[PDB]
Amino acid sequence: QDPFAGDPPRHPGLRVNSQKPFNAEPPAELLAERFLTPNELFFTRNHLPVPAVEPSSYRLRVDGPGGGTLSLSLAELRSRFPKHEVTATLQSAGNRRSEMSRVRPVKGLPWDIGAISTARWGGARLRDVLLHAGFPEELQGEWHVCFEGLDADPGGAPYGASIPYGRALSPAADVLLAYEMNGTELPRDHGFPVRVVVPGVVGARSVKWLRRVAVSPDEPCVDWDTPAIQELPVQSAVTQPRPGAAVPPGELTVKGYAWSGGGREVVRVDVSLDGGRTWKVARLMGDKAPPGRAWAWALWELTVPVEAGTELEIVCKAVDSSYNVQPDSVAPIWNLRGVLSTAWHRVRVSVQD
Amino acid sequence: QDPFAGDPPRHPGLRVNSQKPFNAEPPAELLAERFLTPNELFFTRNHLPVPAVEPSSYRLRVDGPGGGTLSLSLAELRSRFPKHEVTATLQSAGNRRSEMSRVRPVKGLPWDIGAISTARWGGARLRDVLLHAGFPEELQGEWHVCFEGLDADPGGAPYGASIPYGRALSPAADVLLAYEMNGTELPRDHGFPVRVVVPGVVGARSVKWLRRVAVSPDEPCVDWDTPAIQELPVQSAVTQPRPGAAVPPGELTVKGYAWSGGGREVVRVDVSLDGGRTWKVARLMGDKAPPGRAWAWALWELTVPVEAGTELEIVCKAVDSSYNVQPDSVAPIWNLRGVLSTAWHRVRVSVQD
Ligand SMILES: Nc1nc2c(c(=O)[nH]1)N[C@H]1C(S)=C(S)[C@@H](COP(=O)(O)O)O[C@H]1N2
Ligand SMILES: Nc1nc2c(c(=O)[nH]1)N[C@H]1C(S)=C(S)[C@@H](COP(=O)(O)O)O[C@H]1N2
Ligand code: MOM
Ligand code: MOM
Repeated sequence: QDPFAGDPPRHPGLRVNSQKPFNAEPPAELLAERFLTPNELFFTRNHLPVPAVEPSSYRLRVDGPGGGTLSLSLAELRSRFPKHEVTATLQSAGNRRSEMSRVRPVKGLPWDIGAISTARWGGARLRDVLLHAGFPEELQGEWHVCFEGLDADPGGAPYGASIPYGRALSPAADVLLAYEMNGTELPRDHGFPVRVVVPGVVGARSVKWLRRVAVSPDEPCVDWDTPAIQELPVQSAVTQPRPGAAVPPGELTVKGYAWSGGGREVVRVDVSLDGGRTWKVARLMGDKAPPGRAWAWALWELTVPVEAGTELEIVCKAVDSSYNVQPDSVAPIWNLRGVLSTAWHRVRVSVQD
Repeated sequence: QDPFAGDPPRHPGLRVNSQKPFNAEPPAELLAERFLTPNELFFTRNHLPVPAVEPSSYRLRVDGPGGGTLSLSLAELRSRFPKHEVTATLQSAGNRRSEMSRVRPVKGLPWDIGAISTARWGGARLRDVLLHAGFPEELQGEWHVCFEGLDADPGGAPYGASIPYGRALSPAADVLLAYEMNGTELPRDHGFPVRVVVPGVVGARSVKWLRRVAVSPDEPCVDWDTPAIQELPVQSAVTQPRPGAAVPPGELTVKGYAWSGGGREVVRVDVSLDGGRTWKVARLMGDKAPPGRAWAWALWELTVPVEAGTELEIVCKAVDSSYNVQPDSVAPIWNLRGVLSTAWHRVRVSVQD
């Protein structure tokens, strides 16, 4: 009777926004504690019940107008294409939706600051699979690559998303058919046995439980948005301390994350303790990625003296390697879907006497 | 842990398309057996958990630019406005979606032919409530009336829908704030204590568990579609016999329903037994409504001789009082959302030897 009966167990203490389907984020106090988010804490966004996949009979279908159909086993995907490792942060379009909900009610799961997580993904390059199928580096005209999941709507339509053909074929874009996550088998909640990972691009495009790759001209495989969000803008949030905390006087360590879409590196994080009147530069920690390939977040921290009996409004904002900035307030960027919530994050705390 | 824990019990033997949220239709064999669908069989379409409403503290808010705020109790809605009774058929936008799914996979609950049901609704006229609030018969410019339900998205947004101001204020449009269904209290699944009923218009606009009525100019209250389907076209379906049935030779009684949007009366139902090559006119049964106020379906039947050992393809189509017709096939009207499935219904049966 329960369509979600076969869903996997999860780590206790996740912040669960929806049980069926399962949508949850790590608690903020753990989010910035490790550069790579442990698989058990990695935020989970499921539209549907989690597919149960027998690994030996699993086949990935690859097709398209000038290709020729492949039916690839998991063994074949592991052995016939060189394995690549890409460290990439996935962020939901609705990350920080609850801050937008606070201004005016929205539609969608009220994610806090934790609909974002980072892993080292291992797999075959989509580029290598598509070239093997007979697709060329370049096609005359505008084309896309569509991905279908094994999870399907009751009406029949599988979860699907697409990316431009140029991104799918680019050596530098690092698009993976990932079968490995942080050194181990892809967990069920994260797309076992195979997912697409599209670095620098909204999480929605990294299709889990992959069943079909299809090449198609721009104008069947359907992207669920039926323009559509691809790259995301600059994002940052304070994960320590937490809203409403009472902190002891003396030194305070403020920590958080920052990230930008499209492989743009975070080059600076500014932190304020007085609601954005004065700023100090945070120390950044990251993987120092190649130019235009900064797929992973920067974790940041700043240790600052705080005075007994005062009130703090901690604010952070980031700048990327193309010198993009964040908007300063939520109200002007508000939208009914509560997506693209990237205004300066503000956290109010009191300093104890 | 379960957001649907407080949902009401339902009649067993409904065709359940979704348990949580609850979406179900009566079985086809019972659908056309009564002109008024029993409350327990009336199709149910819920987006969310069913609100639990204590009736004495319930208040309906009525507001808008040139109105002045009302807070109406259930007692007040029953006593201060003349009660009207309107027999109206509600039909889901996705009625007969499964036939569209068969052509090509769609998104949405795969309703069969039963996402349609008819009741005699009792309540206050929306027109009378709005006039009482100080709204005039006519407003200069384009305006709408928005309805919000007590059921809200996790992001905060209540279920909502709107109708043009002209329809809300028209004496002939029969828009009701209904507190009565087929002579009894509105059941929980059908909007207890108060729902809007918008006759002649897609079911989505008849907002259940009503909390707010708001008048607003065309360009806050949000219609969930964020043009939007209002009136529906001609519809018909065969409910007896059922697909795949083996019927005895001799006489066969074919039965079904027909309906058209906007208060347009069904004036004819044609029935074929040979896939649409030859047709006979069915006998119609209905409430013989006033011109332009045919809110309720027509039930139809035809008794025809059938020959032992033959194969039948039973088809029906209807014509309304404005001489609108149904399209003949699903493929040309197919759409990803699987709505407006109104092609000629075809049912294959075998005649026994
Ligand atoms: N097949 C499938 N792929 C999917 C989804 C889904 O529901 N089904 N959710 C998408 C969305 S909206 C997001 S944000 C990411 C989340 O990936 P994660 O659950 O591994 O964090 O998966 C994407 N890929
Ligand atoms: N508040 C509220 N009203 C609502 C809905 C809902 O989910 N919430 N569903 C709508 C839709 S899409 C339909 S088809 C009808 C169905 O009404 P019924 O469940 O009484 O048949 O209710 C409409 N009114
Ligand atoms: O819905 Mo996804 O981009 O979290
Ligand atoms: O979704 Mo409604 O018009 O059944």
